Amino acid sequence: TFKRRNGGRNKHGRGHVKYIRCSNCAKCCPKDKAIKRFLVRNIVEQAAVRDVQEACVHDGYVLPKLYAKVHHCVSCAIHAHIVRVRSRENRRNRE
Amino acid sequence: RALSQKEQDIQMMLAADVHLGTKNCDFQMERYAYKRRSDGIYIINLGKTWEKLQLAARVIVAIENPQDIIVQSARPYGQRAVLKFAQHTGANAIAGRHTPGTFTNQMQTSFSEPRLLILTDPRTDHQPIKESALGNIPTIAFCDTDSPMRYVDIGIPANNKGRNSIGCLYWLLARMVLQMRGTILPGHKWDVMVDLFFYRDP
Amino acid sequence: GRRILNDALRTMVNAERRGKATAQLQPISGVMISFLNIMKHRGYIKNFEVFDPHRVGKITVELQGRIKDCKALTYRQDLRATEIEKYRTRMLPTRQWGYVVVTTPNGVLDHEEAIRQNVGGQVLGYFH
Amino acid sequence: GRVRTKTVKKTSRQVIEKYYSRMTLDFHTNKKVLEEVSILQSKRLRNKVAGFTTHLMRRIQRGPVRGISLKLQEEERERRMDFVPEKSALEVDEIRVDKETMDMLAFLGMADLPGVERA
Amino acid sequence: ELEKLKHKKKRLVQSPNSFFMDVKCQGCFNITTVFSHSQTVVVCPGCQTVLCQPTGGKARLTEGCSFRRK
Amino acid sequence: MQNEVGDMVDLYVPRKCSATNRIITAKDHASVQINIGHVDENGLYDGRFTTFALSGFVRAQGDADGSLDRLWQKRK
Amino acid sequence: KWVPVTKLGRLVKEGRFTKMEEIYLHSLPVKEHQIVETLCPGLKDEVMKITPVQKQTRAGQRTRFKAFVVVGDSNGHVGLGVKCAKEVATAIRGAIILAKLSIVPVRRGYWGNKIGLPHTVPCKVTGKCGSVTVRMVPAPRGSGIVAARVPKKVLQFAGIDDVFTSSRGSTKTLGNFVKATFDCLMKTYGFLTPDFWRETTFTKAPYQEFTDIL
RNA sequence: CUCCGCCGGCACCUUAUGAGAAAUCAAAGUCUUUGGGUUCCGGGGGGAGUAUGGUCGCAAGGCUGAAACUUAAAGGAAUUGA
Ligand SMILES: [Mg+2]
Ligand SMILES: [Mg+2]
Ligand SMILES: [Mg+2]
Ligand SMILES: [Mg+2]
Ligand SMILES: [Mg+2]
Ligand SMILES: [Mg+2]
Ligand SMILES: [Mg+2]
Ligand SMILES: [Zn+2]
Repeated sequence: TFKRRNGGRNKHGRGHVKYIRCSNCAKCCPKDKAIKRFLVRNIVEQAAVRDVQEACVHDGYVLPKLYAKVHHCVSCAIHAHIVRVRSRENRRNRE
Repeated sequence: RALSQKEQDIQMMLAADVHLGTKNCDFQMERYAYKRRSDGIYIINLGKTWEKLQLAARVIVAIENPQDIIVQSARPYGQRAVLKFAQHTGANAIAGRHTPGTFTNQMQTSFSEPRLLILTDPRTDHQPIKESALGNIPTIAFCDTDSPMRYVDIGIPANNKGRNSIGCLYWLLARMVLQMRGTILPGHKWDVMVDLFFYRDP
Repeated sequence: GRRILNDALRTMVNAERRGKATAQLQPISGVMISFLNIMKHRGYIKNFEVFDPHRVGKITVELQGRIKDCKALTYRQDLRATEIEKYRTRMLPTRQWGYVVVTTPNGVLDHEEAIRQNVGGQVLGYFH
Repeated sequence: GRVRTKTVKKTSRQVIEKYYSRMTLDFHTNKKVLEEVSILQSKRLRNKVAGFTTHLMRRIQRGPVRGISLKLQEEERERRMDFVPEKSALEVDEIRVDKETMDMLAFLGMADLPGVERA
Repeated sequence: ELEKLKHKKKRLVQSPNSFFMDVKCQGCFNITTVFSHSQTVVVCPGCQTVLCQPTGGKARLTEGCSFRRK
Repeated sequence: MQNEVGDMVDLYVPRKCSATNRIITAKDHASVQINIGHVDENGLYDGRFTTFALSGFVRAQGDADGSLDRLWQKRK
Repeated sequence: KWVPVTKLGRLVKEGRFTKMEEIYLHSLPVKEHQIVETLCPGLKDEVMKITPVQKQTRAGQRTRFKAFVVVGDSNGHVGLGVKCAKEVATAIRGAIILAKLSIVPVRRGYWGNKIGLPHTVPCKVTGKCGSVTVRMVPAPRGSGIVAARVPKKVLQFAGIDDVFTSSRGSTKTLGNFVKATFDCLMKTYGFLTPDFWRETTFTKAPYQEFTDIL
């Protein structure tokens, strides 16, 4: 049986897509198949923002954010709850 | 001279924003759109709306026992319409949710064998449409320019998504039914006002 | 990649099965027109028109709603006046109606006129 | 867990429908009234049905409610549902349209139509 | 009719979309016959002005050069 | 259809769809038969109507509306 | 008794319907079996197969019996009913009532010459259910029914006398074999033959003739 | 950048009037109502891509490719349970 119509990856009109290394285990997974998330997270969470905001010398200092684009293989993404097993019908939902 | 009945209906339907469609057009509803504006919304040929209203009226009037007609609206704006339409023409209104099995389940207490079925909108009243195809029931529907036309025989093209349009269309169907039945004599004097058909928001 | 009288007849079956009233055949020929004449004379299509812009041609056919299936026997076999019977048993729904079209040195004609005029030929198609 | 089951809830509504006038908002008098109109097989069933009817009356006296059909409010929601204004708010005098609307009206031959003008 | 929107070869009777036009510059009011999809840089014999430009579609006329379909 | 001795041996010659000429079978429950009434003069209705039959094929394509529209435009 | 629950049932109880062909002409859904049992006096039923089906559960396997019942007067009406129940007798009873509800007309024809009473199928006809396809071809008179036991019983209840049958697929699946045969019979009336070319003169539907009574 | 249209691509969404054992498929449709043209290729599971002969390769190996014997199922899709 064929689980998905796209074969589990986003490849049409190509023959080959370069792979990437999983951020957790370093497994080689093609770029169009890996689970890619762009995380824009703060330098410190809100319980500890103010005791740094009061220790800023400059007025108007904005604490940077860290930006990282994290790839996961299917196994690590499933195990880390980034993606979940869905039902047959809700598998088709790309939203 | 004065205005003919067709001209007066055109005036009223144009006042009730019946002519004003939606952004999209179903291809089977394309035989009724006149043109599309820079807004993106289509304008409906009201002359063809009136012609279909005549055809629908002549189909409705030929029913020897009006209690064999079921009128129906799943939307909240079409309750008060389909009730008064049923009360002046003598048909059977059912407003709100439709109970699946009303037309195909004989052992249901809510079970009817309608000779005709009228629908505010093919999109929201899709359950009675599907149930009709199992009971040889012809159907008349008010179809916007995005209405699916599967299993609908007579479609009146109109904006069915507005408060004044639904009321004025049902008022105007009722008027022709009464005229052809002869209860309204020749001469436009009919005393029931179109404000009866718009719904009331508590 | 073209061998017409298959595209024409199959376009007609598809159009008739969808209930269309007009069908358009892009590449025409005398063979197609001669076939369509048999169709009309036996009653299965309405009148049709040749539109010549210049080229191979073009025709539009008026469908009467009474044809059920019309197809070609490509690989046109050689067909003598004695094995007409067995082709029509293999290919027609009954002994009562349906026609097999054969090209013969006496023109293109149906199998019954072929029996009467006692000529064989090569099979082109059928319709019923 | 004090969820009332089907029998109590059904009987509560169905006794609200039959006698709205003779019930009231006190539990105890409602107990007595419910003892004077229906045949129940336990005191606990009566106390439970009367308890569910008393706050059903509190919310009825508050506003509207589901399936129970009270007569004094089904006609009052009809007496004002066949309600008419002084004259019809849909008027054909000032009905302004945009280019393509008079374009279609010229298509039909009703190019001159009393009360139509551009935006 | 909506054939004018259809493809050049998919009409009931096939027809071209191009035209020959009578073009007129400013410094020499003679009239030159040129083809809507030129493919060549063309100069009028008298005035020696560059007259149109080859593109991927219809040729681009130069500044202030009237033309008439004909 | 007809026996060779003149007799008619079929039972129940079926109706045919007025748009596509397909047969409306006994078990085709998506077909309908419309009777549209004739308005003549004062009163504007007597028991005079013209009848059109539509099979489940047409009704399921959606083309019932266009077909009915075009079949009502016949003048008498 | 009956006390019918449908307009057709009422009209049949008052006796304003004599055969089933005025219900066939209008494609009406027949929802009560008594409508058949009045309009068809001599309808014969027969059980063709009883099949046990099972569903697996934690406690064990729950068995149910499915019955296949062909009914028909041998004069051009057949019906097929299938019913699953916990007990063979009630499965059979439900299968009879469903088979009566499913009664369909079958048109008969002549192989070569229109002498006498019609004996074969009019023309080549096919039917499919699942993987099973059944073909029925006109046969000369007196040639018998060349078919396996299942389609032979179905055709016998149809009143067809001579026919050449061919089949393909898993005919050992009796369910699909019998339903393919029934489906083949039911579409003998859906083929457009030149004797059906005559334009139709429509008749008022039974809901519309008997308007005043209802 | 916005709107409309026509060719040509990679695809996608909704739907049977279709097909299919189904999963599914707008081509896997236009098939017992079976025929547009053409090339390759299958015939229960194993034995076995094995033995042997030929051929190509430095080699690893590639292509071509059996038989004896054995066996009543192996297998596909879907359902209910565990
Ligand atoms: Mg798996
Ligand atoms: Mg490419
Ligand atoms: Mg690769
Ligand atoms: Mg494109
Ligand atoms: Mg074999
Ligand atoms: Mg083998
Ligand atoms: Mg499996
Ligand atoms: Zn990983």
